[PDB]
Amino acid sequence: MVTQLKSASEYDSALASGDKLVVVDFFATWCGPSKMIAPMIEKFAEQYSDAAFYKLDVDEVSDVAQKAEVSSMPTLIFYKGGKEVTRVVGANPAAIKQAIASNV
Amino acid sequence: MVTQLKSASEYDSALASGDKLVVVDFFATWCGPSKMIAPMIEKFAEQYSDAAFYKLDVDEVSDVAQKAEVSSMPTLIFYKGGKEVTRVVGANPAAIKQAIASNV
Amino acid sequence: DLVNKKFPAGDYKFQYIAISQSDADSESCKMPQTVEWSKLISENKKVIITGAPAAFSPTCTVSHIPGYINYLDELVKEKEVDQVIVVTVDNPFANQAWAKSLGVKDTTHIKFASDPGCAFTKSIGFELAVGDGVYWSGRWAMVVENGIVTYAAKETNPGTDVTVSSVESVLAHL
Amino acid sequence: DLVNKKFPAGDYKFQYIAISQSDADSESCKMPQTVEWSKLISENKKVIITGAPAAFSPTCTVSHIPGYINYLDELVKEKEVDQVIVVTVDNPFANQAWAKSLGVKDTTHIKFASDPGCAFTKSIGFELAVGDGVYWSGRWAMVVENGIVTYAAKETNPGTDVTVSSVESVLAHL
Repeated sequence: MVTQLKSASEYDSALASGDKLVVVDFFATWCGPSKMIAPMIEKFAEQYSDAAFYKLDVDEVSDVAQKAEVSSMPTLIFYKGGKEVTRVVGANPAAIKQAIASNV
Repeated sequence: MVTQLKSASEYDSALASGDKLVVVDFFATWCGPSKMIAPMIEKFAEQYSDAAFYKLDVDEVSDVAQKAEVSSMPTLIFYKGGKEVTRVVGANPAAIKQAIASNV
Repeated sequence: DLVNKKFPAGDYKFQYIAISQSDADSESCKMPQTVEWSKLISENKKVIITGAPAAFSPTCTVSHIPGYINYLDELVKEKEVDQVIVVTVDNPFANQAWAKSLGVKDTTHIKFASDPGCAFTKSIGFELAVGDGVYWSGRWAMVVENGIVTYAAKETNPGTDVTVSSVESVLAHL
Repeated sequence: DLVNKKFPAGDYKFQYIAISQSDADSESCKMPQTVEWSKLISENKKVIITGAPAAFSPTCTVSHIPGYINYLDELVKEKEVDQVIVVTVDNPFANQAWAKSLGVKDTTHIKFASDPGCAFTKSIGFELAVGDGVYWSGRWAMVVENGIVTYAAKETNPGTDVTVSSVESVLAHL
């Protein structure tokens, strides 16, 4: 349900799906909080099917993470028409859930 | 009573005094054990006046410390006729005292 | 000499990793951030910069950087310092671990900066040649007020001396 | 390719700081030592070398070097390894602090080596270009038996991969 973006072109294509809400979980394989939020994000994805959910390894696609100014993981960025509406920093389930609910 | 050697030439001149025992305390200003052994070495110097006592800051005369293969402070090196007889590593009063006594 | 002239930021940048009070209490996953020297100086009216040859080296660890951490609250609250920047050529992860081992809990007003290849530090002539084209930072301090260098000094003998680069010398010119 | 050829030590050297069991119990004042690669390989029949981009970097700290510390007793006692050398371009004080933060208590059979300017690591083509003439080590592993390289492998994608450089891969070639 949460699709890994493995290149810039994948990320660009995902953000270009347009109109509906796009969520991207910026994570790292070495990052404990990343590994904890991950099943949480999967369950939010099953719930809020009106939005498209993605994950991106900041160490695999560092150019996309750096341009998005991701300095901390987890960072979920919320996009509409290819443009950021809001982001939530940290393993903060309730804050992420609220950010989805009011942007879907 | 313990004379600081501030250059290679001073160190060379000290070791060239010849015949009698020359002791050099290799120390560092940031090194707790250095600061603890220091008054101890002064009292050994007053006791064993048949030997010449010196100290050298390994960060001030690093070329002499490196050639003497000082990798730990304190290191006291014991010299006779400009040549090392023995060395004692660490803030070890009894070991230093024994090294002086049997080499003076 | 840099004193009474504009801070020569040029296009020079540094990397640092943030620290917040949430850390050393919770688990965090912070990454390097790139800061343009020009932006740091235009966004911050009062900036202290100090150079250190090597993260975790004993002279720096024992006799130099602790003073800046000890006076940090005073520098910010009493002397209106916006940023204290500790500059090394060390990788930003190593610098961040050094800051935490020294008791830094918050990078809001103090940042441990990586100057990769010693490019910025060489540019102002404050480098330390360590052989075969390798340069570390020398030990130095600088004060920048409204983008103008009011104080700049390098240790002649960084092996032994923390004099003109000490936080105490810096306090005297604030 | 280096495998089945003599270890190309040349005149390359590294710096490391010793750790002994007396430390982390008592106060010690250790300084960098210089080791000629040629002497390390001629004095030691069985040498594992692993390259790490950066002391304290999370991938290295979490997913790579702990394995070598975890297997160290096994490598020495069961597989007759004399030396495990962890190579970075980081200063030797930073490397030593990294080793201690990772639980290294004794450098008799494991040493965290500084390759200044990445000179040795570049020479064997295992470097990581990080921009504007700055090189870190890539992530790699090598086995040297009686001065001959039996195993040599570099990560293609050091950002994500600890595969051919892992202690597990090394164990498979001992």
